[PDB]
Amino acid sequence: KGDKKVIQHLNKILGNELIAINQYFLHSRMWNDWGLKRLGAHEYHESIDEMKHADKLIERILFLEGLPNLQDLGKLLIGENTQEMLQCDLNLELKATKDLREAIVHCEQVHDYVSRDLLKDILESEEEHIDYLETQLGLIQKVGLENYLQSHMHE
Amino acid sequence: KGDKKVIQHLNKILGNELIAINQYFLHSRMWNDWGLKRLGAHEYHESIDEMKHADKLIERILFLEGLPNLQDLGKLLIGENTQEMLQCDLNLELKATKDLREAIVHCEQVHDYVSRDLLKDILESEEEHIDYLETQLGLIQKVGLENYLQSHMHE
Amino acid sequence: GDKKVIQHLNKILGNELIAINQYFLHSRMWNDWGLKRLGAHEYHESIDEMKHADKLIERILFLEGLPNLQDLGKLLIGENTQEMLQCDLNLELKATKDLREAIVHCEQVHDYVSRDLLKDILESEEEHIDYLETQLGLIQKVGLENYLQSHMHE
Amino acid sequence: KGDKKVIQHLNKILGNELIAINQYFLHSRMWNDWGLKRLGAHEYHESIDEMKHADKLIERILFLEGLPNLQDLGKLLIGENTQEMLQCDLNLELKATKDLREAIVHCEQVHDYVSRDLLKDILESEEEHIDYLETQLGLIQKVGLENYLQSHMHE
Amino acid sequence: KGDKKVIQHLNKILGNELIAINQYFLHSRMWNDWGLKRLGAHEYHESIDEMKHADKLIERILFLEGLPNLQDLGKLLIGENTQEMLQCDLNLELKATKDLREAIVHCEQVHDYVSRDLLKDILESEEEHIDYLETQLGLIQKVGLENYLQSHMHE
Amino acid sequence: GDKKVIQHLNKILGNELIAINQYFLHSRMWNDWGLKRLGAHEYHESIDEMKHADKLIERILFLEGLPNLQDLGKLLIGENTQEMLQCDLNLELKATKDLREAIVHCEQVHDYVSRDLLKDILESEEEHIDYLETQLGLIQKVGLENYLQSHMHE
Amino acid sequence: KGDKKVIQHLNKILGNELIAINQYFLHSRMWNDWGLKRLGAHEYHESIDEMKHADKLIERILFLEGLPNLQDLGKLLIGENTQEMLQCDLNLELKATKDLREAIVHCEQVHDYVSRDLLKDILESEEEHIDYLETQLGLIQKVGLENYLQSHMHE
Ligand code: HEM
Ligand code: HEM
Ligand code: HEM
Ligand SMILES: [Fe+2]
Ligand SMILES: [Fe+2]
Ligand SMILES: [Fe+2]
Ligand SMILES: [Fe+2]
Ligand SMILES: [Fe+2]
Ligand SMILES: [Fe+2]
Ligand SMILES: [Fe+2]
Ligand SMILES: [Fe+2]
Ligand SMILES: [Fe+2]
Ligand SMILES: [Fe+2]
Ligand SMILES: [Fe+2]
Ligand SMILES: [Fe+2]
Ligand SMILES: [Fe+2]
Ligand SMILES: [Fe+2]
Ligand SMILES: [Fe+2]
Ligand SMILES: [Fe+2]
Ligand SMILES: [Fe+2]
Ligand SMILES: [Fe+2]
Ligand SMILES: [Fe+2]
Ligand SMILES: [Fe+2]
Ligand SMILES: [Fe+2]
Ligand SMILES: [Fe+2]
Ligand SMILES: [Fe+2]
Ligand SMILES: [Fe+2]
Ligand SMILES: [Fe+2]
Ligand SMILES: [Fe+2]
Ligand SMILES: [Fe+2]
Ligand SMILES: [Fe+2]
Ligand SMILES: [Fe+2]
Ligand SMILES: [Fe+2]
Ligand SMILES: [K+]
Repeated sequence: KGDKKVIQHLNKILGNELIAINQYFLHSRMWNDWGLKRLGAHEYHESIDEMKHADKLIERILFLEGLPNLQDLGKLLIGENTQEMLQCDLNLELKATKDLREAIVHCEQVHDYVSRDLLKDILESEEEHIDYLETQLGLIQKVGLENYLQSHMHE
Repeated sequence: KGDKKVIQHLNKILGNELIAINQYFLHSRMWNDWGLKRLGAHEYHESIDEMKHADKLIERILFLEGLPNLQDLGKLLIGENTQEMLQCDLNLELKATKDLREAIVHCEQVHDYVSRDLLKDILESEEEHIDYLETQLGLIQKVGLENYLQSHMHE
Repeated sequence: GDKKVIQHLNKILGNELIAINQYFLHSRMWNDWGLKRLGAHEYHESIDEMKHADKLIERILFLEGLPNLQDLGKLLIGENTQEMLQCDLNLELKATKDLREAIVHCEQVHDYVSRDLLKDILESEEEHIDYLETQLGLIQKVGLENYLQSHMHE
Repeated sequence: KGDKKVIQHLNKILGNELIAINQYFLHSRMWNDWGLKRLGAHEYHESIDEMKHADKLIERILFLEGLPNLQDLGKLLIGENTQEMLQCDLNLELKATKDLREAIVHCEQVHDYVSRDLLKDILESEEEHIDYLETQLGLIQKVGLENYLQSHMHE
Repeated sequence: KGDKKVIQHLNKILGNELIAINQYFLHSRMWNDWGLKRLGAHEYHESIDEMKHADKLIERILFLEGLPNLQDLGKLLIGENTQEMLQCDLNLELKATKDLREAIVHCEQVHDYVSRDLLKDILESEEEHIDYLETQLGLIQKVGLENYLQSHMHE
Repeated sequence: GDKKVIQHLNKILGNELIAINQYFLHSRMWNDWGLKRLGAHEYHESIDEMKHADKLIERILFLEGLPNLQDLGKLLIGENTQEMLQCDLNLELKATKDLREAIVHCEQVHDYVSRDLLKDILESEEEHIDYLETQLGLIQKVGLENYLQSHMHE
Repeated sequence: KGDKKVIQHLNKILGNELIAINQYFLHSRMWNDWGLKRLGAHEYHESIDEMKHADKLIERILFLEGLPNLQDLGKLLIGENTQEMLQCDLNLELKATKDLREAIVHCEQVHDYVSRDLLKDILESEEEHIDYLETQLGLIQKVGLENYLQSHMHE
């Protein structure tokens, strides 16, 4: 039996994963639909990463005797072109990261160091997502948008 | 976009790494030159470890949007014989480790748990290095210097 | 070892030290920017100079000198790809100039084994210079954006 | 032995092979030098094709008890940028093809059907070179000079 | 950008390579045509050697920002029988080797050590060519002409 | 072939021939004492010099001179391992000095291929010198008995 | 402690091995230099065999507590053409064989049966050398000098 405020945080984090999963899945398919297959494939793997984050959160919530909340789906940020799509993912990650850090503070406070550890490993992974996303946005500026999309057409 | 003092702490640690890379590479080659090829190889391994520490710090700094400092090289503690060389390496590692604990404190205070994780990984490895060095100096007292060196002539 | 040979060899060593750190930082800068093929090529240049330094350090010790790894000259760090290449080029041209003077001096005291070491390093520095001048040249011919594009993925 | 006029024709064709060898090898090496390595390698291949054409003409001429002329080297057409280099190669090929068709007419007239066959193989291969070259000058127009060159940087 | 006088020397060494390629290639095929195929294969290999020296010289000239001269072809020294053919190659190598020594001296004088090194490699191979050729001429004296040729009929 | 270059090559060859016998005797002296690792290493030095000799012999003949395997100068034979190592070191320092002078002469008459050969030999002699000095330094640092002990078994 | 006179016999045999090693090495390289490579390969094998005999004599002498003499080198018999070379080698082997028989008597006389055995093996090998050398001299008479040298040009 875990602490109630930590379980609530785990659920908040899980809520954030549920959004990211659907948002990235849809963006991946949007990119695939437009023949930008490489963007589509990379986004798809981002989506699978969030699905695994979720899975670990769900196991942890149950082990601590909480109820995993898969019912509440927050606001998807869907873009209409590849540059908005990248910025929408990036805004979602920055929000996920704020929430991860407050959850980690809470775990530390009540000595739930195993939850803390799970949260730190997700955070490292969201920081990599941010890195990738900011880099793509930078590349579009350095190589020009048309060139960037050309380079992400074929796998 | 990370904290200014965290970046500065990472640059400090990076500075300690750069020192260790040069001191250890030089010690390693001095040992090879003397035909103490086992001590040379091991010291070469330590040098490569510190090169890999530097790499990871540089990448973290760049990602947090700081400027990695590879320009400032502190004082190399260069020994004149194997007992001095080991003790000089031990002195540098004890100093790197003190700096690493202070950097970790700050990362925790400002919620940069990914930087902290990197620093902890680096601290764990510096503590192995200290173990290696204290062990050697102890072996010199237990088996005698001439035996110690003889046992480290041939790889 | 002629004391002046050792001094030339420590001077080359000091150039190697600057190139190592300059190229390693430039490599990581390009990786950070997502230009991984430039990043990887530059990392490979950094490694070559680490190897030159190693051989310089072995030869100096053999001739009974003290390798200087304490003094680190000025890094030329660029802030965009063209400037980073030009910095790399400017460092190589300086390095190549010292190597030549060191080779003259080795010949004059008959340290022919030091001459051969340094001529091997020089050959590798001319290769580096060729790579650098070629990338500049290619930026002019294909355009900066296309050049960067073709160095994004490995 | 061979008809004297046929041997002269075979030598004129060899003469054209020797220009092309040298012109194509210099251009290959110019392209490599500029880091256009895909162009370089393809032009090197074209050079080698012509070395093999020379080799067969030399063998045939000696078999017909004629004297192969490798002393007279005509005018190399060297360009100073890639569009000029391709146009120079194409001008040379159109010249070579015209000489080939006239050597073949003459072989037919004097019943030297084996030399005709060798000449026809060479002609088929020059026709492939012409196609390669016209196609490249065409792609320059369709994809733009810069994009064309970009796509022939790396092998 | 290399030394004007160095580039002019490299072009003179190139001129010598271009003469040797054609001369040895013709000699090779004359020997093949006569059924002396071992002599023919060996001379072909010498030909290939020279082509490879040419390629090296061309790359270096282009790297020193010079203009390689494949336009001028000096005088082929062509023999009528195996003894004259070997002697003509030998005459040509000795001239080549004299030019090599002069160019090396010049590279040394202006500190182009990488060009000197290229030219020394070529020189070592030309001295191997001279050794080969002198040895054959000696063997023709020791074993008699007819025996020499008989031993070079089949590969 | 230039006559003074040929006489310089024959002089290098005379040094190689001394080195071969001295090193081979030293090797078998060490094997006979049961210091087999020293013996094996000395044997490998001996073979190196046999290969140096072979190479000089071919060059001398190509240049149309007469190789001299008739004159065999003074072997430096030690009586214990320190002294045997020091004799070899004194022979290498002599050899190296003659090498430098021959190389000077080859350069002055433009025999660059002979110079290349001599410079490869020299590089190898300087490696032999580094092995030798290094073993002598190791006797001082680990003790003569320890050093011998670590060179008993292969 | 070996018998002083056996050790002096052993050193005389070793003296002969050292002359043979140098004489055959040089004749081998003279054959290679002349392009007579099969003669040269075989002579080289002979020189190697004498190097092995010298090796075994050295070990024996040192085991018997004697001083091996590698300082004194007797007269090389060097020839100027292939017939002289072989006859020179033959004169050196007959001289070696006479000294070997005398050492074997001495060994037997003082009961050093292991030395006699080492020398017996050496003798059998010198007799094989003699067979090879007289056989080649015979062959020159039967097939002619020029045919003989022709058959020994290529390996
Ligand atoms: C005196 C300065 C240095 C010397 C002498 C030196 C020498 C070397 C050598 C010999 C190697 C292995 C080369 C090989 O693959 O054969 C190496 C590897 C490496 N170095 Fe350095 N180095 C120096 C400085 C640095 C610095 C400043 C960095 C900065 C991060 C660095 C990062 C690396 C990395 C990432 C590797 C590859 C390690 C691996 O094997 O995974 N080195 N260094
Ligand atoms: C008469 C003029 C020439 C003739 C007849 C000729 C003939 C040949 C032939 C038959 C080959 C082998 C082709 C194969 O792969 O089957 C060859 C290869 C080659 N040629 Fe030429 N060649 C000539 C001139 C040149 C010139 C002027 C160059 C200047 C660089 C050159 C450079 C080369 C090179 C680099 C190769 C590849 C050799 C190797 O790597 O094995 N050739 N040549
Ligand atoms: C005391 C005089 C010498 C002794 C005792 C000696 C002994 C030996 C031995 C034991 C070997 C290894 C043979 C085997 O079993 O394969 C060898 C190889 C060889 N020797 Fe000598 N040798 C002597 C002098 C010479 C001389 C004067 C030369 C002239 C160059 C020479 C040239 C060679 C060469 C080229 C090899 C083959 C090395 C290799 O590539 O492995 N040796 N010698
Ligand atoms: Fe996630
Ligand atoms: Fe909380
Ligand atoms: Fe994420
Ligand atoms: Fe990408
Ligand atoms: Fe497509
Ligand atoms: Fe470290
Ligand atoms: Fe702090
Ligand atoms: Fe450390
Ligand atoms: Fe370098
Ligand atoms: Fe100087
Ligand atoms: Fe460089
Ligand atoms: Fe053709
Ligand atoms: Fe006609
Ligand atoms: Fe063609
Ligand atoms: Fe193409
Ligand atoms: Fe590239
Ligand atoms: Fe050549
Ligand atoms: Fe000149
Ligand atoms: Fe040649
Ligand atoms: Fe036949
Ligand atoms: Fe030697
Ligand atoms: Fe001299
Ligand atoms: Fe040596
Ligand atoms: Fe050892
Ligand atoms: Fe034992
Ligand atoms: Fe023998
Ligand atoms: Fe007797
Ligand atoms: Fe024998
Ligand atoms: Fe035979
Ligand atoms: Fe042959
Ligand atoms: K493009």
